[PDB]
Amino acid sequence: AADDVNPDDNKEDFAVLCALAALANLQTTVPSIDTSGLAAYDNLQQLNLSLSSKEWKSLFQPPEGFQSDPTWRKQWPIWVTAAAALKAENKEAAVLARAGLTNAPEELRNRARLALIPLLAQAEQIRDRLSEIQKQNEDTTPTAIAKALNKAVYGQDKETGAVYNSADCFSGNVADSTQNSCKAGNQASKATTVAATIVCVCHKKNGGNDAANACGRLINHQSDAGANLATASSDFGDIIATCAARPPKPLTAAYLDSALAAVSARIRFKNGNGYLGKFKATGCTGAASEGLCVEYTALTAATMQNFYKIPWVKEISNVAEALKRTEKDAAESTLLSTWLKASENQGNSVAQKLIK
Ligand SMILES: *[C@@H]1O[C@H](CO)[C@@H](O[C@@H]2O[C@H](CO)[C@@H](O[C@@H]3O[C@H](CO[C@H]4O[C@H](CO)[C@@H](O)[C@H](O)[C@@H]4O)[C@@H](O)[C@H](O[C@H]4O[C@H](CO)[C@@H](O)[C@H](O)[C@@H]4O[C@H]4O[C@H](CO)[C@@H](O)[C@H](O)[C@@H]4O)[C@@H]3O)[C@H](O)[C@H]2NC(C)=O)[C@H](O)[C@H]1NC(C)=O
Ligand SMILES: *[C@H]1O[C@H](CO)[C@@H](O)[C@H](O)[C@H]1O
Repeated sequence: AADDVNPDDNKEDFAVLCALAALANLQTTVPSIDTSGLAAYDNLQQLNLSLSSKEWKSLFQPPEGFQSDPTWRKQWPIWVTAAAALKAENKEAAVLARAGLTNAPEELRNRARLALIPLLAQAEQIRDRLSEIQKQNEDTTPTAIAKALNKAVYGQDKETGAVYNSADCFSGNVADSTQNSCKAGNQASKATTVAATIVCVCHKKNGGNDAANACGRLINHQSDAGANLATASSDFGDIIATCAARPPKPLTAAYLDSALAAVSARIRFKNGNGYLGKFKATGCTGAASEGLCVEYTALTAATMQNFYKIPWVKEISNVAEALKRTEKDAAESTLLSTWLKASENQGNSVAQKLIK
């Protein structure tokens, strides 16, 4: 009976699946876009406006004659924000004091503003890139990642409180038979979550002839999954009780990518299908003489791309791609914000040069 599904026969598959199931109800930090440079640029805009003429200040859509000017259309929101911030009690005085322009003569105020022209031109592109980064990664959040991962593991699009529920773990709930429930990738795809995969790879069917403890001898199968997974929830609770995996914190794209690669390296192809978990004959029925597995119907090495279209695989891939971008953009934003704060310091120094 060595070719039958015996206890611990799916033990190593289960280790990988436990690592994936630990992505549920995840509370992770994400790489932060350092946007402190945006405030430094706003401070530079406020200095510039503070040093501007009464005619220019009185302007605060652009006025008639500049409504279609592309620079005014671009800058208007930035200028408006600077003007609004400067209206705050004592704000302008602080701006001018930080720049050494308190009670500055009119000639100095003018020369200082003009000296900011190339400074602001240099900072504009840096600030615009930082703002673009902020917008591009604004949906890479702990909440959105947790929801996507809970969709992957439990089929429940929620940030927390995700739990096993066959109605969500199997697409449209369990099928008429275990064999049909434990299929993914085909038209009638059912095992579309990590939890459904664990059920299919580890469950103890009722009726005898089961493969209890296939995923580990320390599982206490106190009940069973019923006939044709009708009561898989109780049995899943016992299986998952043995899993204590913890992903690295913060969660990284490299970790997720390696987890998915590991699964892909364990799927085995036979008779025109792919299988995760031990398969002997007929189907992934839960019977020890047939299989305790997911059948990736019609999956082949040449169609492996279709594995990555299975909902749980796609959800985790989406999270990994998003984190991949945000990791790089976060590292970029750190330098952009440092340069902008440096530009602010430079602008606060021009008065001392012009005076001397
Ligand atoms: C720091 O704060 C200062 C204010 O103290 C602010 O300066 C102002 O910047 C804007 C945007 O660059 C300047 O807008 C230009 O305005 C002139 C007309 O100037 C008159 O009217 C304004 C408004 O009343 C007065 O402030 C000014 O003193 C004058 O009386 C326009 O002619 C400019 O248009 C050119 O650039 C546009 C950019 O898109 C083009 O679309 C436009 O067609 C013009 O270029 C085109 O034609 C050119 C030939 O004329 C040609 O050379 C080009 O290649 C192209 O074909 C522009 O709208 C405004 O004048 C500035 N005001 C002062 C007092 O300096 C700074 O913007 C602010 N710094 C930052 C970083 O925000
Ligand atoms: C299922 O059938 C196999 C032989 O094909 C046997 O080893 C098992 O004991 C039975 O449950």
